[PDB]
Amino acid sequence: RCTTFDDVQAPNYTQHTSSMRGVYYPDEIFRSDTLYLTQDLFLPFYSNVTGFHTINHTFGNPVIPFKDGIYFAATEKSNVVRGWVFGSTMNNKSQSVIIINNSTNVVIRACNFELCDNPFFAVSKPMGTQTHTMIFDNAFNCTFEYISDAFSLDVSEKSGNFKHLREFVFKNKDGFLYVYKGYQPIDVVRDLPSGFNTLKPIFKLPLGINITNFRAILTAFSPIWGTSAAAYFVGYLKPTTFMLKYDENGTITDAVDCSQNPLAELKCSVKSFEIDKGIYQTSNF
Amino acid sequence: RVVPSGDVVRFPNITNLCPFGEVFNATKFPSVYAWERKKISNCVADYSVLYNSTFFSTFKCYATKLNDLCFSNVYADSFVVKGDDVRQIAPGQTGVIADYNYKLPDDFMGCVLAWNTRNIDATSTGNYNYKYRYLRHGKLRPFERDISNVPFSPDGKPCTPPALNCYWPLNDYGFYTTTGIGYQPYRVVVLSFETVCGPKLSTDLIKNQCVNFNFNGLTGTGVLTPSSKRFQPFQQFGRDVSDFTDSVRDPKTSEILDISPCAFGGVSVITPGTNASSEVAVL
Amino acid sequence: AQALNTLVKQLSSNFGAISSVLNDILSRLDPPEAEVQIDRLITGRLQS
Ligand SMILES: *[C@@H]1O[C@H](CO)[C@@H](O[C@@H]2O[C@H](CO)[C@@H](O[C@@H]3O[C@H](CO)[C@@H](O)[C@H](O)[C@@H]3O)[C@H](O)[C@H]2NC(C)=O)[C@H](O)[C@H]1NC(C)=O
Ligand SMILES: *[C@@H]1O[C@H](CO)[C@@H](O)[C@H](O)[C@H]1NC(C)=O
Ligand SMILES: *[C@@H]1O[C@H](CO)[C@@H](O)[C@H](O)[C@H]1NC(C)=O
Repeated sequence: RCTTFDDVQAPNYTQHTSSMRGVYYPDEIFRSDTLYLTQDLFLPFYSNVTGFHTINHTFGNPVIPFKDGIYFAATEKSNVVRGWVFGSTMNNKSQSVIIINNSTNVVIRACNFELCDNPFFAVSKPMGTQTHTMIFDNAFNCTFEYISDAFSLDVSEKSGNFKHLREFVFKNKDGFLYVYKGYQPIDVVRDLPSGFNTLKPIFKLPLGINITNFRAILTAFSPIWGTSAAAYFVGYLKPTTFMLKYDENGTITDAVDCSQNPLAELKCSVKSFEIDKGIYQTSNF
Repeated sequence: RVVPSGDVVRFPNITNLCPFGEVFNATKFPSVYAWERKKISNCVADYSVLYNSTFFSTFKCYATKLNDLCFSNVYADSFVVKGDDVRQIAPGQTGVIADYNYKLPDDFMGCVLAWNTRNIDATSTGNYNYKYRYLRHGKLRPFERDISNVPFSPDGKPCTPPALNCYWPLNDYGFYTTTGIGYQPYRVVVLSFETVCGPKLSTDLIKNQCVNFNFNGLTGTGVLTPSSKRFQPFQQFGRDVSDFTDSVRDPKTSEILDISPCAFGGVSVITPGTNASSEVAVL
Repeated sequence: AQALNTLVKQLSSNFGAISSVLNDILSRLDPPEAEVQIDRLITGRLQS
């Protein structure tokens, strides 16, 4: 049922420098003892991002631009951002995709949904279970439906520091939406932790919709619905050149963007982290 | 050169040549922007039934691309185009079918199968009830469907029909019986190529020999033996410090293998002279 | 090291063919689509 809230505020806009975010395995190629240079749709280093502090009245999910693909991050204590509407018009007017994790399954469909003006998870706050997926009411002219394998996530309101960091990357290619998953344990007071974390392929999704906007479905919390504490971001994937240092097991252990600063544009020419002292010809201007 | 000895055909579990009524048996095809999706999965298919029907007449693949099949699911896509828009059903090639109605993937490429429907799907006033997108605020990416049954804003501003100077997203084709071939309705099945495999059998792992091999996404000749490489579960195969694959996770039984090439090299001849002798020894 | 790797990386040059792979051009394309792009990659690699 398409319902609204009592108050929807704007986030705190707290700025942060994303240090080492967005890295994933592009391919299925194993390589080892190697150092590989590529461009793909990557989140760049040192990127200025904004902190969407969703706290108890603030509810940030308007039309947000996707345009090729996005990076997502979320330090989570209450596991709030667990859904995403993808599409163009964000109304019951074009074909859209509702990807939700409804605490039991990952439910993905590709239809012309009766899209509400408020994408939320109608979840009871003192216990953390979802009453209804109040994002659509029904669907029309579908092309896809899937339910994942079953597990359970505690999504009630929690206090303290953020214990869960989930890393998500969404991309449009050949019909196949590719959604990749990253995770680490954290103990987080403010905007984001610095550090390195990869992503791995999980989903290959022939959804077939014109993917030009996204509305990240949040989780509503009220025992008139509200929310609770979650720090989550929006980043943009750009066709930038990365180095991909592989260890002996084939784990991506480090990466270097070429387009940050003239130090790291030099690294992509030398193909190393170690660069001797001197002058090196790099590409023309 | 060492001439190889053996065949290595390794695949996950095998089904038969399945019948596909979505390929050659469907009678009415809907519009192209709302193109009907039916798929093909888990069948060793040749799509000889594209040729083998009395419902089609063109028989062309975009036709050596018919056997272009050892990959994921094929989508037999059902729609009626016009003769001037037969040309735009292509990987890329952004015309009024490809840019806004029906864009095709480009890893592998299937078959576009049209049929003469001058007498059934047309009329002498133009069977205008079939329509197509010609201009939309946003281009399709490959393998997408557009079911916007909506009066359209031609520039992104609130100008929707039935307001003045506000355009519809749908032109008429002009399916006339009184015109030539360029304006005829053509029932088109496209096999969108984006799990089936054409040459899909199962043979023995002829290890430690110069063999041939055909895998899930890997062909070639060489030497096969188990490997110790720490493959990730999301990693199909390995490559060397160069850029040809020398290690593979087995498509049938997941055993991590090595692929060395077959042995080869040069030949010398060591002779002491024809005046000296007539025997030689080769290196 | 350089003169081997430059000789290595010019294997992967398309030279106007649809790919730098002589067996895709062999197997995937038409036999008229093949010999057009076989004859490109040889003359490319020969003078490389
Ligand atoms: C790639 O991953 C493998 C795991 O599959 C790593 O092998 C394991 O690495 C650990 C840590 O180096 C080894 O543990 C060590 O054991 C010795 C022996 O008692 C001990 O003295 C050390 O304090 C440490 O606990 C483990 O033995 C080793 N596995 C085997 C079978 O030897 C490998 O290190 C990874 N590759 C790289 C480059 O790190
Ligand atoms: C990031 O952009 C915001 C604009 O809202 C700006 O206020 C902030 O200073 C920028 N960050 C840095 C480190 O300059
Ligand atoms: C063959 O070798 C002998 C060695 O002394 C030499 O005398 C002879 O002339 C040679 N044969 C010819 C045809 O020159």
